[PDB]
Amino acid sequence: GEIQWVKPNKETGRLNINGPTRTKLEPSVFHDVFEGNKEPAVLHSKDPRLEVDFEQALFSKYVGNTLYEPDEYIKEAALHYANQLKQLDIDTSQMSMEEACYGTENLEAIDLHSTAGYPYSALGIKKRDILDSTTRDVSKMKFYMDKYGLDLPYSTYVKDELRSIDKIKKGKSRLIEASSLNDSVYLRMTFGHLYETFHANPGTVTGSAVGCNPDTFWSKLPILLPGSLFAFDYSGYDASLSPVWFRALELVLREIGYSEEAVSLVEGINHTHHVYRNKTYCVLGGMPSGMSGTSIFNSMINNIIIRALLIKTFKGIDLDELNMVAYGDDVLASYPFPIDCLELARTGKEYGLTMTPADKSPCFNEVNWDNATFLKRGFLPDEQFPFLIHPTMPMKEIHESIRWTKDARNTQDHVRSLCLLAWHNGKQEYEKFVSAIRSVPVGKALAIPNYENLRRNWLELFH
RNA sequence: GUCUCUCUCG
RNA sequence: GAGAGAGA
Ligand SMILES: [Zn+2]
Repeated sequence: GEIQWVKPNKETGRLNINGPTRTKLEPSVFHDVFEGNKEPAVLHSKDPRLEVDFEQALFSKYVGNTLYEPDEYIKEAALHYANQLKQLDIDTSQMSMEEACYGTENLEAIDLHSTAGYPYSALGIKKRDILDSTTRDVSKMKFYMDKYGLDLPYSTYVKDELRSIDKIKKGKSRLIEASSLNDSVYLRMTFGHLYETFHANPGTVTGSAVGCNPDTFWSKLPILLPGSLFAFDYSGYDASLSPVWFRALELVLREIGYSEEAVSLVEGINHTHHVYRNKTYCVLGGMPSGMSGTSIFNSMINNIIIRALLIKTFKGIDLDELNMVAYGDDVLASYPFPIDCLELARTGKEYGLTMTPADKSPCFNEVNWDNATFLKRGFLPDEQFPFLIHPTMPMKEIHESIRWTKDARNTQDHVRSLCLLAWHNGKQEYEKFVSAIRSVPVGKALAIPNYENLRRNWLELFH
């Protein structure tokens, strides 16, 4: 992805889009019970902790574009992935506006608390003024679709969240690039049925884990990914995507039967305009972060990428023996023989992709079930039923979370949520966690899940 | 102040 | 109907 131009909003006529510049994050009553280094992300150019120019740090993720047109490898990769999707029998017909707004069994209703985006946000119109759960009204939505149309700019907000000290000094805050309600509705009508298929079928046929619940999904993954594992990290995946990957996605959507009218929406993703503060800017390439379908299309593009990388770097790859699941840029894959990701990464750099080792070291070391991570969780067989796999979240991450709060009124829910993640690390580590929580007065006031009930609730998910 | 999952409360 | 947490 590459910024093509930046203009004042005076010159483009776009409304200003401003988000909060003060963090809601404050130290919690556990701030000194646990160790951690993270602090709230920089939200303002005048943050005293910055050691670089903030806005330049924010937009450095757009590293440029390399390829624009699919080569032979990307074409074969796209066709192989699309052929695989055919068995799912995706409904390529347009989803009704009423389903698209108010939801189906496998597609959540449009959230009425998340932004309506441009221009409704700037004008002061919330979604509750357009959409109504009770009435399932689509009349006003049709009106506003006609009034403001489509290809509206993406509203850019900085995300208020914890970050490591290094990312605070270098201003590497993360951006939400929120699509207008009109484009969301339009994308959900065009692809809502494919979204349903993906949400209902996380696994190695979609090649996607969007919609999975890790508590149950983890036990399927060693069976879905037989053989030798491979995985790696991307640096700035979404923003590094060149236009070739959107051309490749068009190839996939066409081959599984989408109308040219539907396929034509992809160029509106490849080429997007954004408003941040009082400026408009054009981005060519790059996936917007707050678009309807960001995770799914990121995941689909990843399926094309891994296939293309394999057949370009190695001779004799049989793609039918590849198994992979992606959640956006996060990937876990397997193949009958070990795959050298040092070579995959070399090829990836030609495509404009920066790929680093999974274990965060400088060397591409072996990935196996004892060290693999997906969605930030490891894989730990249950000691009693070894076919049941615990998703393990490192206590370090849980420790970072519990030391801060955006509203100490919600301390109980926050601590409970963390306990539901923590117990998978085992009884000893969990009770150590609970003991520390209970070492301060507020901790003695909280209802904390008992390990045995947690484990028994989990086992019952498998019936 | 994006989506997915999970939990909690009327 | 409202709130939170984590992940991407
Ligand atoms: Zn443009």
